[PDB]
Amino acid sequence: EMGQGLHTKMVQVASKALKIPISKIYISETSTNTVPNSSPTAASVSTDIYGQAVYEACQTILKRLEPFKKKNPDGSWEDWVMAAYQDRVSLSTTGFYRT
Amino acid sequence: ADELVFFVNGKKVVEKNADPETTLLAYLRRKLGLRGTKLGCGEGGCGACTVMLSKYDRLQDKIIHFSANACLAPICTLHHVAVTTVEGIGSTKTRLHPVQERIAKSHGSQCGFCTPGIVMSMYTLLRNQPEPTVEEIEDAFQGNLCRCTGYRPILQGFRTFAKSPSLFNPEEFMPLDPTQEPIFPPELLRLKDVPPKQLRFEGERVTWIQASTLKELLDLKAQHPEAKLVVGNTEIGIEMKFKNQLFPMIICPAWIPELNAVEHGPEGISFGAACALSSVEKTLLEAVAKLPTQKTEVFRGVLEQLRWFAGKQVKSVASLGGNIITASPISDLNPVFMASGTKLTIVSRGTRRTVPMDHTFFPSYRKTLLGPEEILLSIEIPYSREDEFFSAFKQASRREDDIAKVTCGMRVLFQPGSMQVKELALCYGGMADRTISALKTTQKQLSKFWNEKLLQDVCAGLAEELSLSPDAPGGMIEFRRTLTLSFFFKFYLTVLKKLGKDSKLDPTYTSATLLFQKHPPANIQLFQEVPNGQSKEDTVGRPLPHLAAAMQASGEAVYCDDIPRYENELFLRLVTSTRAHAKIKSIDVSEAQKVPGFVCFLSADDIPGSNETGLFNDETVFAKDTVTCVGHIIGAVVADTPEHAERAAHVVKVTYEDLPAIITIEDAIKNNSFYGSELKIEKGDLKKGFSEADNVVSGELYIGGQDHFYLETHCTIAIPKGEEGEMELFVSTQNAMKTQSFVAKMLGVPVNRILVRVKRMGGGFGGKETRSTLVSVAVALAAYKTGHPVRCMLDRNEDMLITGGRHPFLARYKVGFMKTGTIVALEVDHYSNAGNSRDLSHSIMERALFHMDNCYKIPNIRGTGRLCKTNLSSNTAFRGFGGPQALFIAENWMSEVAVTCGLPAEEVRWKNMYKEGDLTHFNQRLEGFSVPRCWDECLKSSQYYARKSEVDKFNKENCWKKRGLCIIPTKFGISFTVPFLNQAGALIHVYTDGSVLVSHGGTEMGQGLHTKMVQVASKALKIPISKIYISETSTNTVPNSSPTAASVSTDIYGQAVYEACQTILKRLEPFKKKNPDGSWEDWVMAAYQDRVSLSTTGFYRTPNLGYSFETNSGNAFHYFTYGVACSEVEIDCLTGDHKNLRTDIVMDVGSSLNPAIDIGQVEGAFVQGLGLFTLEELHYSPEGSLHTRGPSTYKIPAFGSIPTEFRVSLLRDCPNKKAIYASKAVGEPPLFLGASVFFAIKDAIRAARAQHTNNNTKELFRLDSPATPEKIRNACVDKFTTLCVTGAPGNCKPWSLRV
Amino acid sequence: HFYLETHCTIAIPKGEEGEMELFVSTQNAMKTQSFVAKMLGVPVNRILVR
Amino acid sequence: CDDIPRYENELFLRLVTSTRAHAKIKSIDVSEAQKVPGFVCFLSADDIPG
Ligand SMILES: Cc1cc2nc3c(=O)[nH]c(=O)nc-3n(C[C@H](O)[C@H](O)[C@H](O)COP(=O)(O)OP(=O)(O)OC[C@H]3O[C@@H](n4cnc5c(N)ncnc54)[C@H](O)[C@@H]3O)c2cc1C
Ligand SMILES: Nc1nc2c(c(=O)[nH]1)N[C@H]1C(S)=C(S)[C@@H](COP(=O)(O)O)O[C@H]1N2
Ligand SMILES: CC(C)(C)COc1ccc(-n2cc(C(=O)O)cn2)cc1C#N
Ligand code: MOS
Ligand code: MOS
Ligand code: FES
Ligand code: FES
Ligand SMILES: [Ca+2]
Ligand SMILES: [Ca+2]
Repeated sequence: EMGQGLHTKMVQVASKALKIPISKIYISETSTNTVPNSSPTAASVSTDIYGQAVYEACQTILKRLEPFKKKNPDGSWEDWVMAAYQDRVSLSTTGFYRT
Repeated sequence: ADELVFFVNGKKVVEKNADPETTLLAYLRRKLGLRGTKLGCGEGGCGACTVMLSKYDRLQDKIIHFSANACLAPICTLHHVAVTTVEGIGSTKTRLHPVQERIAKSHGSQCGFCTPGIVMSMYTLLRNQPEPTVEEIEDAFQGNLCRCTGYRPILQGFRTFAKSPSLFNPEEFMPLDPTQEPIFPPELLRLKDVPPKQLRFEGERVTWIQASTLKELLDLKAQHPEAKLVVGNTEIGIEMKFKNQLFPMIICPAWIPELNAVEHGPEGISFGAACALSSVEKTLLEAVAKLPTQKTEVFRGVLEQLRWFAGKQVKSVASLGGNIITASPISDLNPVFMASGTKLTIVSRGTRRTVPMDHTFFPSYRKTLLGPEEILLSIEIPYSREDEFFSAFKQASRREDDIAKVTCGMRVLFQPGSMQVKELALCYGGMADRTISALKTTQKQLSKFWNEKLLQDVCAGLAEELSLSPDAPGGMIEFRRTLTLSFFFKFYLTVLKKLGKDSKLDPTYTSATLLFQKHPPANIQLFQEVPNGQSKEDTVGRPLPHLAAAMQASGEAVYCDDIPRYENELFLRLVTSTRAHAKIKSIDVSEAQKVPGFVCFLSADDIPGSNETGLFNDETVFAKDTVTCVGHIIGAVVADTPEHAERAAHVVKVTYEDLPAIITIEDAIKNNSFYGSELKIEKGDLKKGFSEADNVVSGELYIGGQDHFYLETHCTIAIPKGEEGEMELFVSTQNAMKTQSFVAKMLGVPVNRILVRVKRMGGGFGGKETRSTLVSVAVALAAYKTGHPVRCMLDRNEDMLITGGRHPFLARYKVGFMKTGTIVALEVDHYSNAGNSRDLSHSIMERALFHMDNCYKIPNIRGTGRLCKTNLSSNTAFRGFGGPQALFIAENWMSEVAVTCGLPAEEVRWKNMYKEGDLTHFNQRLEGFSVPRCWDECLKSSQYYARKSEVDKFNKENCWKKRGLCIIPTKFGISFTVPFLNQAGALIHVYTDGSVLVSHGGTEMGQGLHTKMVQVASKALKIPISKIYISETSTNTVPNSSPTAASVSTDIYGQAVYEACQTILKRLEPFKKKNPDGSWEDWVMAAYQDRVSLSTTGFYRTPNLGYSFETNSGNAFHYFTYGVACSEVEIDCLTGDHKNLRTDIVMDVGSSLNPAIDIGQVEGAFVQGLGLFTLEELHYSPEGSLHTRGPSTYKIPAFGSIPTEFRVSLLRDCPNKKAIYASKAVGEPPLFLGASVFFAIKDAIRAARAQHTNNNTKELFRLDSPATPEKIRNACVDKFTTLCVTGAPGNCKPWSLRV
Repeated sequence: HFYLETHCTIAIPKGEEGEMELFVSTQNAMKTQSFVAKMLGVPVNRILVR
Repeated sequence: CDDIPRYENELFLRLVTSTRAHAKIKSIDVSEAQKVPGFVCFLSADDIPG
């Protein structure tokens, strides 16, 4: 983030893909021990590429949660997440994109 | 005066404003940035703060080197002294010193927190003696404690300095070359030619005067009689730090030549009052070697005591005058000086006098007959005369560095060439509020002869004269009275022997006159070599040393408090309850606010989110309205320095209104105070089982608790960012996930705002599985409220009081069996003391019930469990998690079954043992049950049967010493009792240079988890470990991690890492095929160039788990880890002390991923178990206040506590298809094997009772854990225990008695 | 460029295995990481850029 | 970046740069710099380990 609002846009994207309020999503920083071998933030394509990587990661999360959603349709995002955790389903994933 | 000048690692330090209260440890860590030296207790008993001191000794015209505890050394005593710390002898950045290389390569370092201190103790020895003997090496560590290793590897590695594959190769060790050691600072050698001058140092509250001459000292004392003298500061330091004392003016007379002079006169040897105990010891040793035996009786007595006096660090700084004048009731020297009439030369300005020490020198508690203006100048220890004999004995809880329970000096002078008493002096410590003489008793023997009648008369006299009220401080009334008589008996027999000329005494009584004698050590480790064709780069199965061992030996390894503080970082001190149960009527901070640097007092009302915390929302972050245990956290003080925070907190005034309290398990049962309902496992037909039984035995058993005593106490640093409630914390914890959620809950912010980072812990053992949050959440609140980073590291006494420990257990059992020894029925009701919150107590009781069978098949069985809710700090997880307690109870009744049946214990155990395929009491099938193999191999390698004969023979030839032998098996169910916690995640990144960064949910606490994970990743990826790295554990790399516990970390994280590696290999495949002859680096860059992600997660879930106590069905565990241990001991039937002669262990860890680490886990766990069952004991007042809050009173195993012959073998060819690379969890399983020592002891006790107690070969006497010297001695009932009695002795016989 | 905030770096040496953690005002954490590792002569996995 | 608090032992660096467009460095003298209070050290090419 250098003022262009990249993190803001990524939160907006993650919120739309996950179908939950932005209030439940947060981006703290950029670090080499979380996402390695990153290209420099430049060429105006950050929203383009990271937005896609965030989208994919979000899709993987939704897939892992689906069984629990279908199992409890009227529940909340919180219920599904806790159910998945207790059913020992990973709630962590990577996302990647290539133009 | 003002300027303090000294050197640290060759570098000159000029302190223009030295504060007398500043210790060397604080100065090193906070002012010089040398954090290699650690704080482990602050009371001189752990040696974690050990450093070396060097100085030019004018009286000897020589450079002397000695060790010292930096936590008790005032920097003001160091003018012109050269300090050497761990960083001063070597490092991984430059080159490791041989001492550091050997402890690292020999696997003598696990968590590493004690390593620098032990490194410096060894280093100091070598600077004094480059070629030490094995005995000198062991003795160098009388003052160093290690909780992880079991000590064996440290001693075995250092033993190379003296004069099946192997865990290490001595041949690769760099030789020691003293010519390459750092030189003594040239500048200091110049200053030696400059006559000393009086110095004055001014601190915040204290004024220190370093007196240079005797005249100055005397003038100062005349002008300031109240001024406290300080030499070693091993008493004053304790008084200032722990006793809320403050001495505004101190005078250090250490430099004065008359106070350091040694003179050999016609009547004895004189020592200046400032002489260190180590100097006295050296001088006396030389005297004993040069003078006739008949003249060194007293010297010999002094040496015997000095042998068990603290450790090398304390003895090298502790002065003679300090011990005599402190006049503590338990001084080990005053009884000797008093009994021998040691001459004391006392002086003041214008006056001089010499008086022999007698019973009058100590008027009352902590007082001597010195005038306020007088000082002790010198002491003359007398030569013994003809017909004069002396003895000195000491008995405590642990042999090394312990406080005397009873200590004595005894002298007898006979008429020329006769056995007729002319003079008799029996002086004791630990039997009153001062050193005393049994005058009334001894006076009656003058002119009497040394015979049986005298022995009887003296014992009855002592029993009457040295009485103790039931409320005597320190308790153990029966044990102490028995020691007073027992010591005399030993003296009596010793004198008969000495009178016997020799230049008779019943042969079976001789050993009673022998002083403790060390036996040569012998260690053997057997393990399996890896397959002949295995690549050198594949380290799985190899004894690869802990990856951080070298940095831990060099003091470069960073632990929480070692992290530098921000310039605006504040300190937090917890304010805790002093009442067990009461209402908080009011809190006054008026006084605290006056302390300099005070920032604020925080309490429940300051919490922005919720004050409800704990695993079961059972607790408060800060007490509200009421306190429920001594130590209950009420609030916290934040200040600019740790000292100011402590002083301010100490003056916070809380007004209470006591409420009825429930402390003990007995109290809880009586008041029906439990957490939840009864837990129970029942199988078979009990009613029927007891009906078929030939014999039935029922009883009660108790096992005391245990303090984790991780060398590094709890610690947290909280950094508030000031944005969106963000906070980053550095914490010494095994549970980053709960730390994160608990902090977020208290703050009232989303969990995604909190980052918890764990580098490593200097020990955890379960004590950091949950209780670390008590500090973390408090520190987080302080950071939130102030907006400043804040930190808090607990002092040992705070830690032991507040954080909880192992659960004490009370058991009521009833077992039915056949004359053959076969068990047919068993009922066991368990009760644990859980404390003021649930925490992990329920799961712990679950695991206990899961192991009430140990390795025996019981057709009909019923086990219940209840958690007692009491007003004591909440107890938690401790290596074993309830298993050790249940296993101990099991073995106890199993030992009673054998005795009752009159059959060999091992025979009875073997026939009741499970067999391959059997189902446990909770109905899980036992597949790959290896106990039989471990059992047979152990019996064989330990030569059990042959030694069983040696033991019997020894017992026939010895009346006051007995030996015991016992072989015990064990099985431990592997997996968290909570099914969903058996999950693990990993995150792996491969950078463009090919280097790999691995991250996983597990934390390092010294068990070598990261090392094993690196070994795993290296094998899976087929690349050298040199290209893989694990930096830390963090909640933003791997989320929702289970705590590093249940011994399954290697199992689950190994699988998660393995999976992540497979994904990486899959992605690199295309490029490997395109360029087959390329390097790992080539393929990685090609992948990157082709835009293939080199980052991935890994995850694992332990399959088919889920037991139910309702239906007694479902798999509780994934598999079991097994082992067997045989231990032999020797007990002193007269004192309670004992030797761990030999232990042989056969453990099944499947195909070990790293035999060095696993053997280390076996030895380490075994020693902690040994501690639990035989040495460690926590004492509480009736009102629930913990008495034992430091190493001085809580005795964990010491270097000298381990079995002299220590053999460990890893079962060969026993792969475990249930875990990563066929390995097995090893963390907790071996701990219970420590019970083999407990039962060997009970075996020895039975031999002693058969000798002097009853004749009933089937008698079943109760022996609770821990089997301490008190319990061992009291159990050895004899004419001495009988004379002392305890309640209504020969004193009160009832008027009538039913016929 | 005249970015209101000029170039800035904070480097924290850990003292273990060449480890270093840096807080940097940069659009290129990757090159910052490799360049620092290259200068120091340590593997890239030892350097953390935030 | 600079708003991040400094550690109590945190030091400060100031770059020493060329005042010439193209030239040979004949010699560097820090004798005067060493006199400034708080001076810790001057770093140059030879100090680079990698
Ligand atoms: C870990 C540890 C283990 C210990 N173990 C033992 C033990 O096993 N047995 C035992 O008996 N003690 C033990 N101690 C107590 C202590 O080490 C001894 O009492 C020691 O000799 C104290 O001497 P010091 O020089 O450090 O005294 P300091 O603390 O420097 O002084 C003690 C007192 O003596 C006075 N004093 C000193 N010199 C003179 C003098 N010349 N004239 C008049 N007054 C003087 C002081 O004013 C002060 O009251 C232990 C202490 C620690 C910290
Ligand atoms: N040196 C050391 N070893 C240790 C500990 C420790 O704190 N220090 N904790 C123990 C406990 S209580 C457990 S549950 C495990 C955790 O490790 P693991 O699952 O990786 O084997 O190691 C054991 N071994
Ligand atoms: C209800 C809730 C999940 C909070 C309980 O939390 C726990 C319950 C049991 C255990 N635990 C089972 C073993 C063992 O079986 O060895 C060791 N630890 C850990 C936690 C944690 N954190
Ligand atoms: O690509 Mo923009 O950083 S010129
Ligand atoms: O599971 Mo260990 O932390 S008692
Ligand atoms: S911290 Fe100094 S002896 Fe423990
Ligand atoms: S290695 Fe010694 S206490 Fe941990
Ligand atoms: Ca604890
Ligand atoms: Ca509890």
